[PDB]
Amino acid sequence: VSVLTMFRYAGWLDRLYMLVGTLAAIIHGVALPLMMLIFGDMTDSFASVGNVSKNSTNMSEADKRAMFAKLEEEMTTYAYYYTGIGAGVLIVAYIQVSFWCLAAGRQIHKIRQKFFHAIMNQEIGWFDVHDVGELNTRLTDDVSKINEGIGDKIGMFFQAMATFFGGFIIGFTRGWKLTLVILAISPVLGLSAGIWAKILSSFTDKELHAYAKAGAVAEEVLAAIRTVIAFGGQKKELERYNNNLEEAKRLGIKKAITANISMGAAFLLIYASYALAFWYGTSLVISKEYSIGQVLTVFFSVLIGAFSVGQASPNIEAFANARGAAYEVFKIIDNKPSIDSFSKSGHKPDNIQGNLEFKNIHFSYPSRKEVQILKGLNLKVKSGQTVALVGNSGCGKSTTVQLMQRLYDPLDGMVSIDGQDIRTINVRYLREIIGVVSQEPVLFATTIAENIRYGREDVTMDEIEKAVKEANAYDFIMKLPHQFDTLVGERGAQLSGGQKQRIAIARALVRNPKILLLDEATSALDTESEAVVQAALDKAREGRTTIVIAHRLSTVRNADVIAGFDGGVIVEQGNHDELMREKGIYFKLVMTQTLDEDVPPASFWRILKLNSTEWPYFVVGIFCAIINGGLQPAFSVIFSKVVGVFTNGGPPETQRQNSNLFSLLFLILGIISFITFFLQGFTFGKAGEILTKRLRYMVFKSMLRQDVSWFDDPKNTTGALTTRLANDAAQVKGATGSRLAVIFQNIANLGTGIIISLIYGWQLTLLLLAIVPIIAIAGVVEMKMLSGQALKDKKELEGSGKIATEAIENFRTVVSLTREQKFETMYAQSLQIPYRNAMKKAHVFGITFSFTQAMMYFSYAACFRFGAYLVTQQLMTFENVLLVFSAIVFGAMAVGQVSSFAPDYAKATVSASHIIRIIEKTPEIDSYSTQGLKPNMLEGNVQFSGVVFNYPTRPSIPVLQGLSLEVKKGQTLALVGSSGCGKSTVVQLLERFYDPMAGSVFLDGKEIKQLNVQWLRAQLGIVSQEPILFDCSIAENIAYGDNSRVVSYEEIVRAAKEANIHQFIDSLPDKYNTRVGDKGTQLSGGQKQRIAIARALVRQPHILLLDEATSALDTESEKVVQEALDKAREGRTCIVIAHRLSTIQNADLIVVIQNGKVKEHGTHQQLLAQKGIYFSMVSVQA
Repeated sequence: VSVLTMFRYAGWLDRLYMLVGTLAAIIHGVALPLMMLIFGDMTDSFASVGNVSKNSTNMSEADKRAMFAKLEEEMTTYAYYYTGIGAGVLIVAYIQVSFWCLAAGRQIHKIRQKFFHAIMNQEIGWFDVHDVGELNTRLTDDVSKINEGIGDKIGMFFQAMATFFGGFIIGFTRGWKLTLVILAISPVLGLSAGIWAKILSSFTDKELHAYAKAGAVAEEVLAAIRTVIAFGGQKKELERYNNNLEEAKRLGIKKAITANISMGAAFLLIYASYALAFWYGTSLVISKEYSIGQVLTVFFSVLIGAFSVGQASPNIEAFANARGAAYEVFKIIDNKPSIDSFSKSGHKPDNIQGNLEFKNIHFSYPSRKEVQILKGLNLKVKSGQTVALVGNSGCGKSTTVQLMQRLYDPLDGMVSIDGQDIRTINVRYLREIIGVVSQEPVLFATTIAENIRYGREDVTMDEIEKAVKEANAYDFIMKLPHQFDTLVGERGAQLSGGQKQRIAIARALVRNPKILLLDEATSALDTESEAVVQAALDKAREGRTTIVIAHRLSTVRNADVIAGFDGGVIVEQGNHDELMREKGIYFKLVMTQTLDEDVPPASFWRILKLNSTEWPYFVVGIFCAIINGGLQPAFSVIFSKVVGVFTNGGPPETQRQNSNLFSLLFLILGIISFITFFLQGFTFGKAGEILTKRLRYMVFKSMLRQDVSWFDDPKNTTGALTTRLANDAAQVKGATGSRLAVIFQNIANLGTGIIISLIYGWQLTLLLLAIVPIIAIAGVVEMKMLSGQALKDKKELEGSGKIATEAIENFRTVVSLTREQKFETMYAQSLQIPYRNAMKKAHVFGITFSFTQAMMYFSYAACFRFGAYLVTQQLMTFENVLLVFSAIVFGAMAVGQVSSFAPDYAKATVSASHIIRIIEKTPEIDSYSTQGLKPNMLEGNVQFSGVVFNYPTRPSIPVLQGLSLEVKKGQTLALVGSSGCGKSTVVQLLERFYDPMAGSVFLDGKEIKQLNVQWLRAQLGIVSQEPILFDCSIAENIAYGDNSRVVSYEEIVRAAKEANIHQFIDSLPDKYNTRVGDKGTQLSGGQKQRIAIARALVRQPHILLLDEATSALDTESEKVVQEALDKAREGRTCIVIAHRLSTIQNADLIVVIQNGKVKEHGTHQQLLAQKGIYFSMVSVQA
């Protein structure tokens, strides 16, 4: 595979830098065990000096002089080891970053410019395959990955290995026993982590299967939310959603449980291996002699080396992902896959004029989603003629024009322009002679001068002047401030669409074509702009060959030959009259034309407020983070005391202390950490669990208690709500997991470290905080400079992609052809600034990482440097020195955890905000109870007075304006409107989905405003235009149970008997108690609409609301439903809406509502005697 070789087109200096980066990376990684190699020689001599001090007990005069002089003489050489490596890691750092920038910069910039060229030079192919807009997003997002993949990540890979494999060499040579053991634990640790990954993967899918069910309930309810309201089953659908929530939590705790075993047992396996390494290391000294203390510290480096392999792995995956995404479309980048269509190199005779002769053309759909869409074609058009084409479709004329170009090639036939065919003619030349006036209005981001200037870059203002005057575009340019030089921002804002087309026409006048293909250039226009544009088209011909497609019979009257087509194959030819005489296509046309979510305020710890309210105890948990925090240094303290008694003293007692301490290194760490780790796991697990319940519960009830623009907006979509229930509840589990974790690292460095610092001699304390806050600050401040270059980089690429998205959204740019290379020139400069900036961040990023390694050696140097010196003369001990080194590594793990928890606090605050805004509510439907609860408080006499309505979307124009009606008890109020949508809205405002803005509605004198929600659906029944079932048994479907409804077998039988759906139910096994499949996808509309009626009469309505109860039905399906309605009705008030008149032919009071305004109203036979609006509608049925 070739992912940098051929990929970089084997660039000379690209290959050059690639070896230089590897070489500098080896020698960076080797150095790291080489520093610790130094720590071991320095450990040896000091022990040996100290050994001699303890064995004397008489000398301590001469020993105070010379032995310590020697340690100071070695210390100066040591200093130069640490410095020498220090200078080395600096230089070589800068080297590894150049790879990250300098190499990649000239490359991506090269890949991009040839890529952008290869799309225009392959013409059609790129446009065919996938979808532009979405296509150019992923690609500009992909080009940044390439930089990451050929960036220093490879260099970090080689570095990682140089520390592993290169370390292990020196470990292994200089002694083979401790190595053997250190390799022996490598598969045990790898076996365990492989069970881990299997547990993770398995339990995730299980959780998902649970939460799918909860999602599946959430999907249908929220989509169906108005419907679920209408039957009053809010509280029920809620109760089912709680069952699914019950399952998703029991799988929740087991996942948290098993995870806590993995994480616990993992630190156990670390501490075990670590103790076993040290123990076998000691048994070879005391009773034997195998280590002086040099190799022991180096074997510790072989343990650092394996941890490097684990850090390497993300670069490997970062590369895997860089490669795989680029390399698939790299195949498409290299070569032209269409060599059929090309923009470049041909040859023309230089033809003056062109007579089009089309001989035997047959061609298929360009996307091959239909085969053969032209059955033949013989067309001979000479110059001086105007041929008009007409059809049965608009598509087959567009096809001939697309073929006419070199955009597609005709499978059979050839179009001969002059003597030349369509492949002995040059592409560049083909375009210049071919004018196109298309229907879509030209888009541009720039001034009117530049827009002519894309036409030819050789155009003089004199030619600009004659152009616009002849295209009658010379009006608007004067009107606009700044004349021709007026900016048009966006993609049109200054100019209107008709004016856009005029400019394009003026643009073609500078081309001087001798072919014009006019595709609806005088259609889909106002009467005024048709006449203007027509004139321009008339003056642009002076004897040109043209082919005109229009839907205007006047322009097809001036064509010399009009040609009939069946939608792709020619049938008729001759003048206008000959066709009209045949009664052809031309004549056919003649007769045909005769809330606010993602606002700025954000959460300020409302997370822990909302969390704590629903928490009662678990204070032992919080306490456990503190003692498990402080548990971490002790492992190091014990370790310090180990090597301390291991160095000094003779053979008697040393074995016993090492054994004693070994058992202690186990019991204090391994045994306790597992216990306490699992207490903290029990706490943030059960917290994140019970939060998942309350949060999802208290949302879903709030969703039923609120209405209007919390799901009636296209950014509050149903899916978007379900997605919220997912992400927020998943997230809070990680939110609670981060708190105890932060307390753990707080005490772990700061807290205990101070306590450890007090038993120091406090020169060491001083020396230590000249390191720790600074190494921390170098790591946080690195991240602040990093992200600053990253922001500006994203910003740069915005402007470069933005002028790119203009070209690619236009397929029609290849038609000019000229402006392909002109655009890429403008790209080259636009892309030149981020290139130069890439060179700027090489030095900056170079220096940052350089200082970062500069602080590592500077730390170790000054640690041991100042750690000895004055101190050795007086009193100095092995202890406190590894505890300093431990405190150093504490400064690292702090930063690492904190930058990690920086986006957790973010995504949590956002989710905590979503949950707050929902609860704030807008409540027109909530729950209520205000009504008297008497069936004497209704007549069924619904008054409507000055009632206005407009959708929750405000620029929709009210469709009820000044409406007042009345309908008395036991009369059907029909409604019919040949304009508007004033039909459905009446039924809706009465259902109170959306409260009328003004006017009032009374149902007898009791206003809509004060109606209890519950009582409202106990006097109302609805038959929707879409009936929808829930996945539940059929008996629960015929009548759904509320808490105030009794459903019984006998009742739903009677219900099915009236509903005439009992026919199908009888034939289904078990009658009413059956369930088949899922939802209502098994059962036809007709069966379902019967079930919706059957649901209604449960509530015992006195007012029936029929939303299309006689539409979406045909033949018998209509009749059988109507029978079910007719029996359903007991002399009840009804609102029957639809524009179909069928059951309006017995409607007691027929109302013609025009746009909120009633025209005629009244009995059928009276209205039928009128010759007005109602009757006219009746006449036009016949």
